[PDB]
Amino acid sequence: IIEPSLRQLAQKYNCDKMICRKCYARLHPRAVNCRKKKCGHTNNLRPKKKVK
Amino acid sequence: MPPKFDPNEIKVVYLRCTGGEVGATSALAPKIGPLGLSPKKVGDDIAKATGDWKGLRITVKLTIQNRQAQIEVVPSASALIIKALKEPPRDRKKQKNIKHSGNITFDEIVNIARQMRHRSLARELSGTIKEILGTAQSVGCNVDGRHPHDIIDDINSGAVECP
Amino acid sequence: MKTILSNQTVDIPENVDISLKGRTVIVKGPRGTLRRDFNHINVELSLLGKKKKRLRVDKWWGNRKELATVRTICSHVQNMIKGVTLGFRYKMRSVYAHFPINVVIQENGSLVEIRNFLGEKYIRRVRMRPGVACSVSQAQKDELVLEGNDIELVSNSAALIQQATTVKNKDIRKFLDGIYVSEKGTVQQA
Amino acid sequence: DRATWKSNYFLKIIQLLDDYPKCFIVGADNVGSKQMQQIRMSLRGKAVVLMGKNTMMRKAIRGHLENNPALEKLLPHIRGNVGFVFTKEDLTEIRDMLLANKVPAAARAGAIAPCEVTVPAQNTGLGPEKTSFFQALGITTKISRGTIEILSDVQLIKTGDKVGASEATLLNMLNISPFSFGLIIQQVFDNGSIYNPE
RNA sequence: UGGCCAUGGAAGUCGGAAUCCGCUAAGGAGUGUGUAACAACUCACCUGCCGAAUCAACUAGCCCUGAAAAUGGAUGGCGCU
Ligand SMILES: [Mg+2]
Ligand SMILES: [Zn+2]
Repeated sequence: IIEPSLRQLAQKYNCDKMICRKCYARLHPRAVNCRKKKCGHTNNLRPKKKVK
Repeated sequence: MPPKFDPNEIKVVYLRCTGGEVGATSALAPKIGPLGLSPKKVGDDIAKATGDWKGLRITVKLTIQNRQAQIEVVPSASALIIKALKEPPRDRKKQKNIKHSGNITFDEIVNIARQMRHRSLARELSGTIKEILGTAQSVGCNVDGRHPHDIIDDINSGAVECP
Repeated sequence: MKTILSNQTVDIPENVDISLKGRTVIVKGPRGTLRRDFNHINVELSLLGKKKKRLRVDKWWGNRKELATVRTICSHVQNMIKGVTLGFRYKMRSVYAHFPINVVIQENGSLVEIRNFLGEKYIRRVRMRPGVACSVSQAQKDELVLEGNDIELVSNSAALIQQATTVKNKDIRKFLDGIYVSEKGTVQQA
Repeated sequence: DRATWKSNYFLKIIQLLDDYPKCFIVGADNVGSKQMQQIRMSLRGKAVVLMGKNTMMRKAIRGHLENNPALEKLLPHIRGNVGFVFTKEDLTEIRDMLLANKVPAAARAGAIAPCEVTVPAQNTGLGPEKTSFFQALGITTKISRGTIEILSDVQLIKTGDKVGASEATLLNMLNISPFSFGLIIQQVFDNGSIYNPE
């Protein structure tokens, strides 16, 4: 239904992300802290939930 | 056997365990069962006849189907033959205390076990196979008044007769 | 603490002519001129060697927040030399599930019309940055090429048409649609 | 750890240098664990297989230790991915065995091509699935009674040509692996004399 | 080594007493993705490339998050870096 390398290239911008637990911010997948002042750099991070 | 059913030289051997007790469902109902002229009742009877007395414990059964019958061969596993040489009987019915008596001390049977090893483990002479088989078991692991840590490393016997 | 000196040198090749009016550097060569005003950055920019072979950047008595700027000045100088000599070419592919995204340039590459994104009727017009040329390449189905000299302008122009094609009020993990940057290279390789 | 292991590694390399005076410098490239176990089961009795590392520059100490000169040829040539094969019997027979010890080693996308790759007329062995991945490259594939059949021998990958991702995936689906050599020998050390592996 | 209780399923895999050898350069009877079970993707160690200061845990300062009230509001005000 879609080309797989272009699907992975869309995954790199839409799904391969880190999400903070405090402010729910979308972060780069190599992150150990958060950017936002509003969460105080909480560093409680999770991977973004992959689609089934 | 690709198009619908053409047995030309069917000698398919696959890996299969749990052939000592017939169990409840026997794990034979899926696709391996009805494909290959293997019935369930005669197959369970022959599997029980191969997993008959001496020994009644769960072993590995490799099966050969010559279009009408199943020949089950038991490959000699070290833990399975140690648990078979463990003192019988303990299956159920005053079980639960538990499986780990361990009063065998593997006296003169590991020589024949090393003779019946099927050239596996990428081995040198039997001085390494002794240290493999002295640590692979998990019941008593050594003689009754010894420890398997720093005693198996010094063995001055059994270097020639094992091959 | 205050570190007494942080220095870094940039060896420019012979195809590049650079000069500086204070902290205002100008880099000219084959593809054109590029200026950058490093006022309010507060470093020392010396330019040494016969025919100005290297650009040396100094920071004197700066703590960590201003020691972190010597390498970014060096990186902007590398990117400007790369844009003058080899240029910047950003390739970006149109990923769609069902509706084919129709992209058409209008003047040369300045105004870009995006149509049929998620079956919408609203056309998406994007003005590019001055100096960025947009094109539809050959031997590839749905793919845009952004050519230019300034990496800032080319990548900002890529980010504009990447953020123009976003999916609203849906699951974007399922709706993987839009024009996404796939390759970042130069115009010529040399 | 990290001291006794290094001392044991030094004792092992000096024991192999005192045991086998002839060594082969081969490639330790892309290989599997079962593949290395098959290589060891082939060279079980005679040869000894060893990994080279940065502490293989103790041949200078071996030459300093009052025994053997002319060991400085082996010192710059520890480059790449290095394996040592210590043996005693013969050079050209064990070289022919290492040549015949090639591995199928299903290919990867991005490697170089040693020879030309052809596709014989053989079906995929599957049902009526999609033929777009085979027809996008220019391969004559038809559907004759379920199986996808190739109707013309087409030379896809030439010598020195880069392997594409789609053609690599269709070669992995067709289960054809020509992009393997196994181990590549570089230098043959023979009791002080250095020969050319030709 | 489908090692071992778990049969309702553990060939690393819901879990727990166990918890080492061989090839050895190297895989802990295993960190996850995930299964009626599998299979498969994938982390200790090192080599090919850059060649000198780096890593980890605590702890004390200032600042930030935590920190939301109703008339417009107060380091006293202006303001101050
Ligand atoms: Mg919704
Ligand atoms: Zn946050």
